[PDB]
Amino acid sequence: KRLRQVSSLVLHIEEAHKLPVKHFTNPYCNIYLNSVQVAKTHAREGQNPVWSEEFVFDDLPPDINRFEITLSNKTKKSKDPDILFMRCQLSRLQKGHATDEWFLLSSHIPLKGIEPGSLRVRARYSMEKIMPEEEYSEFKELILQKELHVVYALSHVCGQDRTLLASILLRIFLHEKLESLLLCTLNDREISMELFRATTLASTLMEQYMKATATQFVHHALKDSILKIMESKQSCELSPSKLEKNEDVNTNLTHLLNILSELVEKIFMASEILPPTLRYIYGCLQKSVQHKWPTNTTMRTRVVSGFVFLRLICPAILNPRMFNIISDSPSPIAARTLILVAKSVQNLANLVEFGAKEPYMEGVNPFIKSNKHRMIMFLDELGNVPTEHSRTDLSRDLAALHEICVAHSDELRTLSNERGAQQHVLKKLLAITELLQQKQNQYTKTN
Repeated sequence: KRLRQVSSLVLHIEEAHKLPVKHFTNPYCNIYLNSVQVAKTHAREGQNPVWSEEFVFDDLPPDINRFEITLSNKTKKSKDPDILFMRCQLSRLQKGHATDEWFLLSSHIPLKGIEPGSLRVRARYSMEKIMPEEEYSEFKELILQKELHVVYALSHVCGQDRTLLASILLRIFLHEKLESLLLCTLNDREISMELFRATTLASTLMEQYMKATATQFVHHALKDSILKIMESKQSCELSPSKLEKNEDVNTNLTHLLNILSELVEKIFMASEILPPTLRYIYGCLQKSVQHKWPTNTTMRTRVVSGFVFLRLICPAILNPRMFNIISDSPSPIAARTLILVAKSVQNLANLVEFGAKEPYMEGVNPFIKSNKHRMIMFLDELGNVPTEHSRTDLSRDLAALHEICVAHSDELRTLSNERGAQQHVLKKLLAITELLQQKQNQYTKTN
């Protein structure tokens, strides 16, 4: 077919400085593409507000030549007034480079000697050139190769592009139903050179994959339990320094044990909702750990609970707002009980009982001790699994990956000149990358 031309504008509204006090008490921003409003920020405090809000405008129509920002005042005395504004032509934005500048503000109204102030905006105006998908065929075949040599090299060359490369690679392997090959091989290599407590490519791939595949396991296991804790008024406090007097610490500990027992049972039963691919990846984690440490017979449960509980379940109990569990913030009593439940679930997932560092928590130890074997059995059965699939814009993501190859070509060249089994494929990757660039030039030359 023909070349795809995709325009995008990312805007970061950071803060404003010395807004006129005579007109601003709760300033907020209106964002326009040309003169058409497309978004707005929240209302912030005072004359020097800080927003730090990001806006992504993908697939810009070809007639967008600028973005404008208008600063209004959120008030109830009248309709919100349009006070100040700036404008920025897209022609001043270097394509692909993220700019960071303060803009002197203009006015919709006479200011009569009052200084307008400034507005700090970060802006990235990008242009993607995407060939038809068939042109990336050989490129795609080299990436989906079974030993992932190109994947290894791309992780080594991307220092700060950890999250972007992971996002693009994850969507590509998901599109090709090969997310198991990607995640299992990288997790196995990660265990082979040691765990997982470092922010590696394997950890952020598992984090992105689990945020996309385990959302309804978390809901089915935690929503009902946390809802009951949200409307509750019975305390679970055990620290004698935080106990308002006339409180029986034994009723509080009894209530905590009833909460933990019902929630732990709910987690064990909601396990059936986990998708089989994620469970298969958990079993591969267990096999890789068993290969490396056949003597650490406890490690096979440690490696799984670190993802299921330490990274997924326990932070969802602590911060249930960021997981679409509950929109309303917890009560101070509900927050305290949630923290106590999370600490207990964490220690149970680690197969350890509270110690002399938390002497007030020893009342949960009998519950933890009697459930440790249930937790071991729960995790071993988790990985006990030996079109409706999630797709993406394949050509777009392949084009984005090729751009990363082009920008890191010389460091990938250093990589191809090292001894190992990855040598030939990295040489092919370089040849394919230059060929794709030559052909992108041909599409651009013929309009």
